[PDB]
Amino acid sequence: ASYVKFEVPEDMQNEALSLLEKVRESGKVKKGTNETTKAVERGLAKLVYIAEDVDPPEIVAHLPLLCEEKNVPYIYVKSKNDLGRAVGIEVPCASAAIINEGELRKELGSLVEKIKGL
Amino acid sequence: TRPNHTIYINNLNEKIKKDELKKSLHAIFSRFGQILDILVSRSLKMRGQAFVIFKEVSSATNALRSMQGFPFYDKPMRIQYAKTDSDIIAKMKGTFV
Amino acid sequence: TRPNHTIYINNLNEKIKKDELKKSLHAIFSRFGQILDILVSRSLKMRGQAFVIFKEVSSATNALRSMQGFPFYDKPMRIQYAKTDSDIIAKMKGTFV
RNA sequence: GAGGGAGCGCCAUUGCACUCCGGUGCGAAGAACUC
Repeated sequence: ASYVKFEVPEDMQNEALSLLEKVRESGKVKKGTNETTKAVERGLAKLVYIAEDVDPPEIVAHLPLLCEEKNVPYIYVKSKNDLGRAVGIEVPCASAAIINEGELRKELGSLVEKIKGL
Repeated sequence: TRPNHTIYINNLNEKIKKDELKKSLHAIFSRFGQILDILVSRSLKMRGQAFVIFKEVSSATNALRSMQGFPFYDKPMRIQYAKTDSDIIAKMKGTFV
Repeated sequence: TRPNHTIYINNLNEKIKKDELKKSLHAIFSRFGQILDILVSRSLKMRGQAFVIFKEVSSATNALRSMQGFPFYDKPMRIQYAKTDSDIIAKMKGTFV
């Protein structure tokens, strides 16, 4: 409910947030919804995270549709707080985006190839 | 040269990255008064100068009597007053003194 | 105190972040000779203090005599010698255990 | 606002370390900074 276009099941969301806890020490990820909206229109994002419980929906409501337009994968996660501690900041985080395929590209390409089947 | 609230330092170590160089000038010159801006040269290969802009000329002349010849990064500063608005030109031109 | 390779500075301005401060103390202390290390922390119990590890104790005592009370970030440093050798001096005499 | 991308305050602390580690308000729903 209800800017979430598709549901995804808990433990796929959790390798997602732990995988993003591990990509900061090889690649580069952009935190917060302005740097991720900017990650995407620059045309750099390779997979983007959206929190389900952001509280004016409009802060992230444009993210799903500006991921479908230039074909960027995106995943929903329940609490912005867990995405916050996932990306490494000390507040909550509404949306993040990996931006470098430093060395773990197979393990996220799998994960995207699980996003498709819904 | 006649007094002026901006002092012009050269013989600064050229090899030192410039944010650090600005902050180290601040470290040693905040003692003398409010600094409006620290303006270092760029870079690396050409020599090293910087204008530190005090807000009051007495502070600038304080820097100058006191820190003259002081070994900043093991190189004694040659310090004098800035000439006729040299600092505002050096900030224009692009690239950085 | 007995001289020592390492100086203990305190009454440092505590509002200044760790790397900026290490590299400002190299800026003003490199003059007196090779610095093996500069150790600063901002734990509750180590706010406002730093250890500067010179390679030759003559550098330490020339440093402690010249920079005594020098207003670093508009605050006069207290320099004395370290009470015990730093680990790395210890290993250079070894002594380290 | 456009950029930017993680700090900015307050209280306490004068403290001799080398495994790291006070409290607390605000801050990715955008700190500092630049225009």
